[PDB]
Amino acid sequence: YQRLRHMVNDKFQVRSTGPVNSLTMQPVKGRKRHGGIRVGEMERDALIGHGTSFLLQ
Amino acid sequence: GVHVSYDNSIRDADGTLVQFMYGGDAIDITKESHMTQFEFCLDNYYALLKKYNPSALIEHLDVESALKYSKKTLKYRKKHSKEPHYKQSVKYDPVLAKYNPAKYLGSVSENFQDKLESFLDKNSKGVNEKKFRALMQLKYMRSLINPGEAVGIIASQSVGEPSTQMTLNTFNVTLGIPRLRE
Amino acid sequence: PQNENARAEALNLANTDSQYLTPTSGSPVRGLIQDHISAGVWLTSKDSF
Amino acid sequence: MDQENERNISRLWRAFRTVKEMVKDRGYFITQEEVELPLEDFKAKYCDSMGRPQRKMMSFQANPTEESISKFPDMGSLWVEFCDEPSVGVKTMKTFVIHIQEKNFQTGIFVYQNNITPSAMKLVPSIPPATIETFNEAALVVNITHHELVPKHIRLSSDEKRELLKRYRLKESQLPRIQRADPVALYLGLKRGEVVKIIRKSETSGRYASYRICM
Amino acid sequence: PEDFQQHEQIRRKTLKEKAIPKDQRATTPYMTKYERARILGTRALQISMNAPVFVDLEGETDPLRIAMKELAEKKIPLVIRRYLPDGSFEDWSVEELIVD
Repeated sequence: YQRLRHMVNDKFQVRSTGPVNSLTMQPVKGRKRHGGIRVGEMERDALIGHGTSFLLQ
Repeated sequence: GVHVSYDNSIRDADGTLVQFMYGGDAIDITKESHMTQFEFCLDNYYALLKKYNPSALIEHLDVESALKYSKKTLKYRKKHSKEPHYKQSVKYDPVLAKYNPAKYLGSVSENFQDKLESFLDKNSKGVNEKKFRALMQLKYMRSLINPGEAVGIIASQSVGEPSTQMTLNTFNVTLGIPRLRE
Repeated sequence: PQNENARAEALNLANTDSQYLTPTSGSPVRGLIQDHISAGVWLTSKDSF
Repeated sequence: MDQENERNISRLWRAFRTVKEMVKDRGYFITQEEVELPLEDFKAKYCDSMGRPQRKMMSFQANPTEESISKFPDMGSLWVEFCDEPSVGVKTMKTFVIHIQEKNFQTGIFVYQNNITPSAMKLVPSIPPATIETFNEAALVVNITHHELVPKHIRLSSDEKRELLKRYRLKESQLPRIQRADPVALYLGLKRGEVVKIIRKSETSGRYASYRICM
Repeated sequence: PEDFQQHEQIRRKTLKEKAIPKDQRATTPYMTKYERARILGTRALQISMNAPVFVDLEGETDPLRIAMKELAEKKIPLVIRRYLPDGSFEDWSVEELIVD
């Protein structure tokens, strides 16, 4: 057997609140900047497809 | 913004109508799976009955008006079934155009009406036919699309998701995604 | 999610129990996968006592 | 002896059946024996003793049925006119404008052969109450409403156009639109604002009544 | 006070023309799975802000589970207002809607 080099250390992150951006007041990007998770364009369409207007809100 | 409205029409968010009924019959796709599984629904009559509980249900919805108009259209549509589609007479429109499917019992798409009546006559089987009509016609009424359903997103996701499966080579005419983009 | 309007939607509209049938063709998308298939052929067998 | 004249007649025999089917579909009085006129009977009536097709006896006049007057009160007469001259000239177009307006028709159908001079296409909206509709007789060869993909279109009276809009709570502009020059709207002679009803044969439901407005 | 007397009276009269009376209302007699999710969302959000509860919360500590018991006993005092696409609306109380 063989052990591969790439491992799962720098993969997880959690944010309750924290830093923002100065222009948008949205959560900052960043793995080590303690930054937010992106709800992208396709996830906006997935939250309309459930008809969940408050989860989108 | 294409969604089901409360009058069952399919409209856009500004208000413009797109369809008058979802798919012609106003049935949710995720509820129609045992719709025409009549022998399954006949074996499980007593369990399906108390699910679709008709006891505290007949006081709230019309029972006779759609069933009378359906038998008038079903009698009129067999007599002129031999004719082509342009010589069809238009005295009786479909019953779904006339009665709200969610308010009138028996206002049913004509394709479910044929298959149900084809089932009852080709099968001689303590359950009547008259209470197997009323169960399956109630099962139609409880399988409808709900108003406010995002059918425009669901349709686009029902083409955009299995198009990702559709990306390979020849197993002439344009195929797959380059045909679908046209 | 962070209020009771959004808890009620994720438990009643977007939960995994209401996503049993897919909206594409009404087929089920949830079920057991590899060892559970190959254990039901052993457990529901006729030698199983 | 029958290599082109057999088919120049048959491309006018079929083009004549469609107009009688088109006028009967618009709710005028065209009987079934007039519709189903065989090809040997078309030559015994509209072809002369030499055998050529003449487009003078072919022109005719139709009137509404009793069913159409009660549903459509302002439906008047109809003159259907063919033309011998292939390149249609403004001399013959000014006759047909006046022949409608002298005899006081409501609708006039001018079936031509190759083209109209665009100097004479300006006289198409010329009468203000009446309408002039032009058809190329190469386009009338096959009745397109008999096609299996073209569903049954029924134009509505303003009574159930009003019942439609009350029920769905619509404006006229919130319906699906059919064009002014759609080949089935030109068939039925639809004016702007008129609502046609389509009975679609759906894959999932069977008969399904849809609607569409002309703008 | 001259403009507001008329600007109110236009507004309450426009709002009366869009109200559909109880004998003329034409939508479904059922609670349409989004009405059910918002009623339990809005009622639980009221219960957690000290609204009077009309059911014995038998050691239940979850606001969302309290409203799920008030819905079973037909005790929620809310009203669904169902907007038809021209802005007109039907008012259905929660007690008279059939619950799926």
